[PDB]
Amino acid sequence: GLFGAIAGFIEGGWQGMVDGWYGYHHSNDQGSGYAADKESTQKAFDGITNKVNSVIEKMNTQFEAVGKEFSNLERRLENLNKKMEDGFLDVWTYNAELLVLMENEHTLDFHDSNVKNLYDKVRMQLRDNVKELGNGCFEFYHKCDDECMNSVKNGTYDYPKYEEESKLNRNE
Amino acid sequence: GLFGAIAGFIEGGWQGMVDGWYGYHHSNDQGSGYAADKESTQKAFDGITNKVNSVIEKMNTQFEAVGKEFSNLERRLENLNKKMEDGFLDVWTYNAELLVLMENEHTLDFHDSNVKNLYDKVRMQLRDNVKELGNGCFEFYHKCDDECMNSVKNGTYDYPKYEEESKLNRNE
Amino acid sequence: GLFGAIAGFIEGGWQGMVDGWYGYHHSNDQGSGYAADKESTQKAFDGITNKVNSVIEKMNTQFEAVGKEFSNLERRLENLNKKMEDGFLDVWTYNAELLVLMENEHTLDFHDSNVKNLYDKVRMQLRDNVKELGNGCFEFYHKCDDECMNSVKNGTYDYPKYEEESKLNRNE
Amino acid sequence: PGDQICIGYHANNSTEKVDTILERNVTVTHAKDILEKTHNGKLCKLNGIPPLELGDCSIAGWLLGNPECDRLLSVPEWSYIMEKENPRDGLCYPGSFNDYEELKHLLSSVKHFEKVKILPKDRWTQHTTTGGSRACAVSGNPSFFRNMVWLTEKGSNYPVAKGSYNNTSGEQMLIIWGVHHPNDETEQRTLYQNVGTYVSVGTSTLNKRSTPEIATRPKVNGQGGRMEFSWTLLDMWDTINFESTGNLIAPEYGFKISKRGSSGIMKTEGTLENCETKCQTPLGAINTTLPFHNVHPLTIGECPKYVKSEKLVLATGLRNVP
Amino acid sequence: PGDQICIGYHANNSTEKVDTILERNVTVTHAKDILEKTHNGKLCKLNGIPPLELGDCSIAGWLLGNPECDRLLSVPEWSYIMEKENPRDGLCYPGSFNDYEELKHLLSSVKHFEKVKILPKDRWTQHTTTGGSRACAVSGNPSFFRNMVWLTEKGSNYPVAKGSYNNTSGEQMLIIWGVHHPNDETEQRTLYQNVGTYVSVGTSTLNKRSTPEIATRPKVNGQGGRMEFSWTLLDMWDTINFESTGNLIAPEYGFKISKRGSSGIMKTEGTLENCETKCQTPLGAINTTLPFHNVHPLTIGECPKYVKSEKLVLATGLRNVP
Amino acid sequence: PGDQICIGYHANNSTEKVDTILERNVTVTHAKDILEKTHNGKLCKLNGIPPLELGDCSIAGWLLGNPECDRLLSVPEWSYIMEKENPRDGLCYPGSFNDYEELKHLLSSVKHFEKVKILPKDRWTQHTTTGGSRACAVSGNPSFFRNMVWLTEKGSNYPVAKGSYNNTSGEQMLIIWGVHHPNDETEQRTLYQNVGTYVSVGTSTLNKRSTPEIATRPKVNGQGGRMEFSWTLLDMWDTINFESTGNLIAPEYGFKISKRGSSGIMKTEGTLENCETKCQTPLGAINTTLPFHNVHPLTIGECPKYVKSEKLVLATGLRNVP
Ligand SMILES: *[C@@H]1O[C@H](CO)[C@@H](O)[C@H](O)[C@H]1NC(C)=O
Ligand SMILES: *[C@@H]1O[C@H](CO)[C@@H](O)[C@H](O)[C@H]1NC(C)=O
Ligand SMILES: *[C@@H]1O[C@H](CO)[C@@H](O)[C@H](O)[C@H]1NC(C)=O
Repeated sequence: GLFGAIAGFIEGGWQGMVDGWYGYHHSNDQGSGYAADKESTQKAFDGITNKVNSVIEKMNTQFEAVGKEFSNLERRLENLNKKMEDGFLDVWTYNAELLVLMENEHTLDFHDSNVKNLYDKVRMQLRDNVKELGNGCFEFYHKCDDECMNSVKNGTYDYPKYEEESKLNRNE
Repeated sequence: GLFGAIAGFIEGGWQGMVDGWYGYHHSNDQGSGYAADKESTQKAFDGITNKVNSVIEKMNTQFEAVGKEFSNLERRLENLNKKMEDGFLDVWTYNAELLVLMENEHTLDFHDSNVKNLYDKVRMQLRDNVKELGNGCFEFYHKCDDECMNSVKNGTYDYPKYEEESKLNRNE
Repeated sequence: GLFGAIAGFIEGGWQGMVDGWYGYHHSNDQGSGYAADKESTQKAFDGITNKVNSVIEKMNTQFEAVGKEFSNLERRLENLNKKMEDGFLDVWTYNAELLVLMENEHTLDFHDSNVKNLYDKVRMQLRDNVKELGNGCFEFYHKCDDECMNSVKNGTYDYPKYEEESKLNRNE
Repeated sequence: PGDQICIGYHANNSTEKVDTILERNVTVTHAKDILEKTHNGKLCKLNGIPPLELGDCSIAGWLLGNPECDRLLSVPEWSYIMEKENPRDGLCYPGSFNDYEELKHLLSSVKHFEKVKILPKDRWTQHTTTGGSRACAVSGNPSFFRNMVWLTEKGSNYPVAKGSYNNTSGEQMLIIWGVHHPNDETEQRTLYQNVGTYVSVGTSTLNKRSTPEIATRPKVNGQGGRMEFSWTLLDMWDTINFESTGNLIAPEYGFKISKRGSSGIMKTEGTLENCETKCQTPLGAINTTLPFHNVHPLTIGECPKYVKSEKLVLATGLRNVP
Repeated sequence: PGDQICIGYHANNSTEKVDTILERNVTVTHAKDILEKTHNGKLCKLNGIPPLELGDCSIAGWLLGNPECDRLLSVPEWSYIMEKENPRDGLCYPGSFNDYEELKHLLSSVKHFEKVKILPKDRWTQHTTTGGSRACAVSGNPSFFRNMVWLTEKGSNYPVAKGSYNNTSGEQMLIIWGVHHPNDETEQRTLYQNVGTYVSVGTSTLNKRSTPEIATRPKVNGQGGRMEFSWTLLDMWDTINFESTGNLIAPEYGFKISKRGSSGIMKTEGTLENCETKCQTPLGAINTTLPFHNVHPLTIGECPKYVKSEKLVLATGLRNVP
Repeated sequence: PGDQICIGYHANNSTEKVDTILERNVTVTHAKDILEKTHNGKLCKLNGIPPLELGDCSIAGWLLGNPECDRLLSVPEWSYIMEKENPRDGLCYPGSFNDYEELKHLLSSVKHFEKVKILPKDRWTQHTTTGGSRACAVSGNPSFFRNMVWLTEKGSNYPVAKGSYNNTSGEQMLIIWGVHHPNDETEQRTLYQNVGTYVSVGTSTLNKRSTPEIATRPKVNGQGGRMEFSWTLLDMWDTINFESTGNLIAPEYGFKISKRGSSGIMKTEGTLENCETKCQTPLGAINTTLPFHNVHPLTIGECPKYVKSEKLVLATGLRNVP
């Protein structure tokens, strides 16, 4: 896309995941499964359900009667009215359409940045303790069980703890 | 620019490249030269093409006729019409101007993203097999003929293959 | 924000900084302190300043007078008028309401980019002579005194200068 | 070996296709539509207060009381006016109506509207008031607008006829009068006797003296004559003054009127059903928070902005990829 | 040694500049401009079907039939009207025209059109049919609007001018008449005999009456009198009855006429060339697709949104750096 | 130890908040508001040239010469007009004013302008030029519109009154007349002697003949009568010719006129002060550069865009964080 994450270095989506838009994927010695991220899948929905609640609520309604009200000797007037209505039609039509697009290119790229910003959240915590496969995954230079993963996730990974076990398998 | 690539960590642009918007320059034991990336340069041109169409096609024309038809005893109408035409010109004028300005800020950055994506798409495929010069180039920790260079441009680099030969040269 | 920096991996900002927007903070043997980046601060200033001048300058005002003008046997015109003055109010209101919401977003992100693009302009020069702390700081593998930092700020840092000296502190 | 941890995004079996500046037909996971394009097919009350319903009648034939209209509902308050494109029953006896559209604009919506006798048909002891016409026939026999009196000669004398009203009804009163333009001089004589006749009407604001215009015209409803109806708003406590020596189609009733602000007439061939709405269209009512719509241009009420657009689909989720 | 590969962008010898929210005078590799600003200095046919060119006459002068306008090109169909700012030849006999503007509008565009004879000049046996004036001079010899009949007295006697017409010409018909406003009491007497004359006109929907208002006036065109003109559209099958005791300026001709949708009048000095166009301006026709333009406000057809704007330049390429 | 180098962004004690498409209530460092919302309460001149304050008068009161308006400042050039909603000093003698609205408009903005007598009061030597009235009486004694000569009978004879003038004031002239509409016959006779009178006015573009209409009306300001005023604009080098056998309320003065363009009337009660502005409103002027405002809709001048908006805050700094 525009942040390269979605439909980019991460080739595709995970049907399996159902509890969110952004998530993780583990393949340690205790099988495999999916798990979305609360803190970032809620920041999303909030500012996206504050995007629709922005384009919708900022509109001014104002009570109006749109109708004829002109004789056959007031055809100049009718016409004037028509130029006006036509006028506001072309304006709102244009604006609305380009709003939809503009706000969609953004919405979509927003989702990208949201992901790419999470991948990095994790990458920048691990560093050399992992092989940056280059596809959204990280390979561990040490066995990482369930209690560990859930500390990479919740954002509390202990680097030093594994620093010395890992600089082993890395070199060789 | 906004993504750091264009006129950023890649100081300038190759007048040499003549076959696309964003491509590569290599230098191996076999020689040197340019060669743009078929995909990216096409994914972009499609976009931009689509962008100018959205801003043109989405406009409703209708069919009007502006003109007098206001006796010297209908000045107030003359005025309503003026206030009307003058109110719309303003709207359409300010809308065009700002459309451009916005659509322009975004186009240039699209090109930025596009470049940085290519850079990232290559980088992440090479890894510790190369020296990241930080000027928009990678220095190889192994020998890369042409059938090799291609593998990079084409997205099929075999890191595993040159993994061992490289970690060798890399250490010393 | 959208570029993961401001309010992202650089949790907070610096009260201690007072001479520009984004800047540094060196912490060696000879003291410690803040130094905002005059370069990337005077470019964004020019940015924003030139932004607010676009939304102000491009507003073509013209010249008009509003008012009654209509009798009691002209209720209709009086109304058309209203259907218009109102019609344009609804437009100008909506446009400006959003125009802000957008410009505000693109502006806060512009900042986030400007911080990110600086943090990378530095990282990519330093490479493995330093230790990416994933907090906004790097830890030098060597002694980096004052006059050193200065060759970094103007972006002429000599990577070869501290390569071995630090490639030693790295491999233990 | 070598354990792994991966980063990815949701996906599903969706087909919601949104558009963007750069790319069309993008499949995404979820999307909202902000283009209201669905109505309910029922013409409904507007803010609870219903439309005056005119059936096959026209405002004019209604106020004057064209017999075919006596079966209309007599609401004392409405919010807009329903009316067919080209009603059948208006000026049964042919003619015209001055500043007619303004009146229609005045009457488009009222807070209060009540018909009231002010110049009783039997007051004209000096004239014949039982005069009808075949163009205004009722069950075979000649008749006339149930709300006007058609003052004519009696005993071959049309004495100068006066009539007045001090507006003491608690609110402004719409009053209508008309003058008759006959086809020929022998018709003037037969109905009025005198000639060089005048119709004079007066208030503290209005002052007209109309002079009947006799002339030949194409029979319309078998009538060469024409009735030129005019109107006014007689303020409270203000008196109105009729005087004529011929050709005066005076009124019997006035209409007390109150306005909360005006609305508009909606052309349609349909009928009121028992439903509510903030926004009515010739095709149906609208109930929506959406900003835009394409239901129909001729709206009444508070309505979303009308556009010449087919679909407007915001994207809520992300890009759906296999 | 050390093999390298590098990633970078296009660049060229491009001066093209664009502005952005944040930056100005920015050079880019290439760009698209969406602001149309070039016409073609030619007044052209519209959507295929030509305009109408009164040249140096007005719609008044044209219709009435000012002698100076007999040489024009009869166009059964058109899509707009070309008329100088202040035509020289209009109402040769000085006066006014009622609902003139409203009329001009009606005519701006017509699916069909064709002058027809309705009330032959010599059918007026009761009165003369060859009166004229010096201000409609046809080479030293006095005359009149080629389509109008200045009915005058015959034998110190002005009968009752009765004239009708059934509109069977297969479609609506523009019809015109007027009333002479003489300079003094005596003149009225000279030309029409009877004083206190009137001019009545009637169709199924129209009833109008004019009455000469005698005032003293500057000799515009060496004439002190004035002729107030009035018009109507007589429906298919409806009839129009004239009836006057004096001052009635009759029609000899009507105009069959069909509409397909309004248009407009363009005040130009130039003439028509052999070309086509979807959108037209005083300066010349436009052939474009861009959203906007800035040639001339007064526009006619399918045109881009006029804007008070100098340049609209979209940056397609990328930032062009050495 | 290990020397470090951290990177970060500016922050401060700012509470200023801005809104984004995704996040509401967001503190920033520096913000520029663009919604002008403060006036000054002082109705200043405009572009350097003052208004035209009228006070408790109506524009009708002004032009004619209602003695209650003698005190007004006769500025020859002005940019707009101030005038209460419901003035008291308008028509002392009840009546009406034709094309009043269009008129009020003409005289909204004027380049040049000057009151210049054209038909002297003492030129009426055959008539009485002092028959004023009570409702328009100065300090008890009956009086009349200072520029409006009330022609009445003298010598129990009212001979045709004539009035002619050639426009040679370099520019156009706004001349104003009126006819009288008496309550009963015995009033007409008492004043004009003749009966079945008339009032004719004439130029190259004008031509009215008013026949005084009589009727019975509620006494307004102690008068059953009414004066119906018309007006015209005499083109350069033209001639306006009156002619009246009675009822005419002739004009004594005329108004040279030149327009650069048009403005409009302001419904204020306040009074002009020694200031300046390019944008005036009922509630005050505006010295702002911002592109919008929410002051008052009824603005005059070169102005921001009036929006139904409370706040329009642009973020210029960066998200401020602890
Ligand atoms: C797609 O999946 C949803 C549940 O997530 C299900 O309700 C729907 O029927 C599916 N669509 C089809 C047509 O397979
Ligand atoms: C009309 O009635 C009210 C109350 O009876 C009275 O004050 C007013 O003067 C009356 N008008 C006339 C014409 O008598
Ligand atoms: C209009 O423009 C098109 C190309 O945009 C051109 O082919 C055509 O000739 C033009 N039409 C005319 C009649 O000049």
